[PDB]
Amino acid sequence: IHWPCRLTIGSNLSIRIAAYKSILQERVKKTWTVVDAKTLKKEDIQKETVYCLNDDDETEVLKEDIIQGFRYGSDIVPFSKVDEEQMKYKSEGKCFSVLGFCKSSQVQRRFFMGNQVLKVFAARDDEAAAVALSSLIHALDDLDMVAIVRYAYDKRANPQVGVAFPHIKHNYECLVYVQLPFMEDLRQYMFSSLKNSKKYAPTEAQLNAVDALIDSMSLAKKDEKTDTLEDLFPTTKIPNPRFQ
Amino acid sequence: SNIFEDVEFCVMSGTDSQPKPDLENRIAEFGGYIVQNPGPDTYCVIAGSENIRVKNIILSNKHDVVKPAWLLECFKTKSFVPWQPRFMIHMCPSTKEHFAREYDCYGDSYFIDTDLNQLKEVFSGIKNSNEQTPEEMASLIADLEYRYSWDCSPLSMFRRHTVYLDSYAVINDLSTKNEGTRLAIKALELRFHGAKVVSCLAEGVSHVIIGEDHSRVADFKAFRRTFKRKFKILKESWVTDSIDKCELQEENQYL
Amino acid sequence: CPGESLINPGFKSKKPAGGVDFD
Amino acid sequence: YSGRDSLIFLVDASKAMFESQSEDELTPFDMSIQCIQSVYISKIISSDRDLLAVVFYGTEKDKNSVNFKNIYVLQELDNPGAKRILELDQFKGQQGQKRFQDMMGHGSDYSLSEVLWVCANLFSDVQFKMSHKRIMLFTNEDNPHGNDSAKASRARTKAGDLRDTGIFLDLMHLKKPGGFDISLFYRDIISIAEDEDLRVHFEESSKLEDLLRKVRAKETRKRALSRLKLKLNKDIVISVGIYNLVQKALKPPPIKLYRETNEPVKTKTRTFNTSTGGLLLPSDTKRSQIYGSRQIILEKEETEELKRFDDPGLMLMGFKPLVLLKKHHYLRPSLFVYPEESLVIGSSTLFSALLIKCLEKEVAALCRYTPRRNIPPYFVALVPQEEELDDQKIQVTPPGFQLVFLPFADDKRKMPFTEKIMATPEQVGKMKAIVEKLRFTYRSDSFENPVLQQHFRNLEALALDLMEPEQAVDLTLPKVEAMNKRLGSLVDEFKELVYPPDYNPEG
DNA sequence: AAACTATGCATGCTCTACTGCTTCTGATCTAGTCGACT
DNA sequence: GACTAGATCAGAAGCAGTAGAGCATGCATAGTTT
Repeated sequence: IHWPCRLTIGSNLSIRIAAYKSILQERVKKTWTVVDAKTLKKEDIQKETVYCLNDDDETEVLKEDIIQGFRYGSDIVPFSKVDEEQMKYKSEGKCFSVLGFCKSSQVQRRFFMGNQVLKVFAARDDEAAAVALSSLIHALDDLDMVAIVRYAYDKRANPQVGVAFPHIKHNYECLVYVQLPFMEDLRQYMFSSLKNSKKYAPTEAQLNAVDALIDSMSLAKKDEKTDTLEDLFPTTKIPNPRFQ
Repeated sequence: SNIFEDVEFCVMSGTDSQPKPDLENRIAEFGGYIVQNPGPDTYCVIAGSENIRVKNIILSNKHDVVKPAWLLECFKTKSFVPWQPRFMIHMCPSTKEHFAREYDCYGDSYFIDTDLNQLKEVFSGIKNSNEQTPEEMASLIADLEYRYSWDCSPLSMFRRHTVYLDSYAVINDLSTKNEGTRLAIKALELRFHGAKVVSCLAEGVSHVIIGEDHSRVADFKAFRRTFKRKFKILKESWVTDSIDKCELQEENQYL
Repeated sequence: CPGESLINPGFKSKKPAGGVDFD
Repeated sequence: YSGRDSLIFLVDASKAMFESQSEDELTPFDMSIQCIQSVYISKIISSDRDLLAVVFYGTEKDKNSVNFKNIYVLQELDNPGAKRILELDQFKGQQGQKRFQDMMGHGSDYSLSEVLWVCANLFSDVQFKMSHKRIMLFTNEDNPHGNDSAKASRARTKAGDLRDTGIFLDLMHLKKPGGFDISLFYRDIISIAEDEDLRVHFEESSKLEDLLRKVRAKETRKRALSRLKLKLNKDIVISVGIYNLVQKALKPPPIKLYRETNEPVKTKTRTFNTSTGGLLLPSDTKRSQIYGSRQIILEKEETEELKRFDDPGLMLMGFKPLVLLKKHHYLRPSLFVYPEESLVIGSSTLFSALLIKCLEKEVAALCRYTPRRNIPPYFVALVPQEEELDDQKIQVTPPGFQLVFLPFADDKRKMPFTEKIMATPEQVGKMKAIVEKLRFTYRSDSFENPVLQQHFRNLEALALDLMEPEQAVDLTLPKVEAMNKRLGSLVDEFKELVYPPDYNPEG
């Protein structure tokens, strides 16, 4: 689905843009349906959820007498849904703002988060927007820098902080947006160093054997005439065996 | 001693000399259902402090908040006392419609009389506003004093008698202030007693007071000739006698 | 072991988030 | 590091701790109470399974198992909660100080040996495994026992015994009218005497600033998602562990409570026949799917068996140049692969050799990945990751492999065809100037999730019955004013050079 | 030519189940003391 | 002998993370009726 928005740099510069989803984990269009074994019909099977208290009678309670609550240490604090909505963090939905620009080195691939990659083009049937986006992409590539941006799908969607970097090809140019981690998501784990270990140090013969293995199991062929790398095992062109 | 009969109450009072457990136990022994959260069945929530929960309830116009004092009074009299804005912090739309009939927007009623304490409570809710200007407030006060035979007050006994003092060497000049000992304090007392003192001699002046300096009598007698209305020259005994007797004295004996 | 978090032993202290600070 | 961390807050109740040097200043006792409250809130938010205690010494009353004199254990080792925070809140102000004096008292003598004995007894009572034992001393008396030397010797002996037991001691020295001097008595009691911590301090310790800095982010101990086998071929196998250095943070799951008494309820789901009313377990029912105007019926077991391809683990396929890997082919957060010598001996050596040679030749190991049983395989790339340290030698990048998922043919979506329009050099130069004006340095921990922070603030306000929730400043919102000031007129020139006179971008 | 409705997509919240790692608790066991006997 | 008390092992519970399904909400897109 084409997603219209405006890339904003400050409060006076705005470029109309359209975003699409390029890479995502595909799922099955249809799901299994529960049926009755004998009659083989979905109309003879009914699923329903009920709530009851922890008492010998197990008396039932309607959904209108059920409240929300949270765990704060060793006790439970009630928090009704209406109060939660009253106190919920509110933001202006459908925002694509440029928080700033940073060198591409500072942003590493291992920190990428989310479950999708967005491709941002200029608005359809729009020449000025196309020129502005091309200028931004070319400037970013020439300076070797990316844009740290704030992205919100809509009012109900939680705000996100991500990185947009240029993508230039011989026929088309655009921006590629990928989510970035928050401070909470990062995990600080300590691992021992293998280089300075006196018990796991490889020997010369072992290194030579590993080098031979790596050379023999190469999955890319280097054509010298064109000085080009050809992929003998392209993974991106393999259909998912699950659906097959 | 079961005044209550199948009535649901929610209590969330915090800092109070009567903490929650005593009120909950009293309600339980009074035949009253107690709940920890409000709902469609509850008909009141009690809270003696302005915590976050009561604010959230206020922002949701679906319930009534009542101060703990209401339940204490209910316990005292052993009877169901009708509600009042005095015992309330917020009203749901239905209660707003109900109280809007026999209770004015403030905390006052037009069906039952009021006493000193009740009027003080009503005035407490009202907040100071500055939509008025000195002269118009004075005029409205004068009209109110005239309307209801309301001119008998002792401290408003000079409401309609503006007085100009001869404490300036040059008339209509604020830079010629004198150092009068008796005159200055006498003018201050006259102003404090309700009289209006104007530093500039305008057409609105009505009475003129001159001290022991008789040299200025001719100047005032000449000025009053041009004025459409002629003021009266009075001596200091007039004001002193009026204050001592608490009632206005005839200017004919003090002209 | 400088920088260790007093509140949570065994975890490196994290500096407060500074957002964006233009050069 | 296995177990729980236990902390004891020893707070002096001497007269000198209740005197304020200046009218507009916080007394040491109030500062200690505030620090304790902040630590309690931080522990509740981050590690709710830890143990905390609060003990006072120098008071008139006493409360302890051994029945010593002038030692009141206000709270024993227990998981933190709102009740303890509320209890401590009644000593924050001046009226709180009067209440504390009435309840316990102040101005009495004391012996540090008894205090340390009570702390050791409190530590011994806990039945859970305790990875860390810690005590903090909030005091402003560098010479607690100057008249008597036997008491000082007993305190020194008790401190040494506690240190041998494995109990850390910290001194959060507070402001003193004269000036704190650690060299007098506390050089020995304190577990570690820093070289810089020998001069006379005229101000409160710098650790109080760290304590008062609230941390509202959950802390998770190191754990391995899976311990799998890397198979170079059918007969060469090593053991590796997988970790998630980056993981999305989610709000704690809500709990369903009863309206009347806030008593938790239990939710049960069941399936019943419409025409019979009987209850059917999840084995009587079959599964269906309508393809080609026909119904296909498969059992649950067969449906589960549809996903069986290969045993869990990683299978080597080859080595690919890193250039062929693409940044925009991101599909899923990456994982970290590290050696695991427990299962197989010799894995570390081969792993190190592979990492070294992959770094040398700039190649990535293409592998087939199956995390759990009955899960379709995926294609992943292990990119070597060297060990990178910061200035202070603290490790910032561990050594190992970065597992990055590779999309299939179904994970890509076709794009609408769009004509390309190239900007002139002048426009690119103006945009370069704007970008340079709006340059800044980026760090992975320079942003916070506003939703989670606001949720934590609201939860704390509700639990502690605060007047109003604390508002969290959002650092992800663009600084419009600063950007406008910095850019200056460049925006107008760019708009004039790129947009026609009548464009109206907003419309 | 305009309004209503079928169809689909993107995202947040929730029940439900399943797999794996870590920690706690019930159950299976040797040293010290008193006592019985011969 | 018996008791009591120390120390060792193995199973269950808690928790984290993933996958599947459903619901609700919002929005966009295209076909049918008048």
